[PDB]
Amino acid sequence: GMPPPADIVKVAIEWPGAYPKLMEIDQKKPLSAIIKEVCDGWSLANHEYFALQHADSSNFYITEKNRNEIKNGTILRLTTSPAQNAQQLHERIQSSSMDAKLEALKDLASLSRD
Repeated sequence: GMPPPADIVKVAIEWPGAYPKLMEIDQKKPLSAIIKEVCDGWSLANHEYFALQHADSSNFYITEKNRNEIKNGTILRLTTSPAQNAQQLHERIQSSSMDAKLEALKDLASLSRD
């Protein structure tokens, strides 16, 4: 026999200064992985900042619910998410050094000089 056809849908995505990106939205895949596959097509950094948007009608941002409004041949748009803004209370400055040693430590030794 043969299984039922997949619910995967082809889309065209808008972005400023570029031609529309053709790609396929798999309804089984996470939107975070799909958005990473959008922004990498234009070499755009920090995919966590981004969301998909409907360009043809509604202007609904894509979500785990709103992904079901997408059909084959939907005109979408890439945009930074309304969730991206947050209070600038702290920063992970620990990337500069994990542990500042008092002296440079080593254990290298040899029988004789080179």
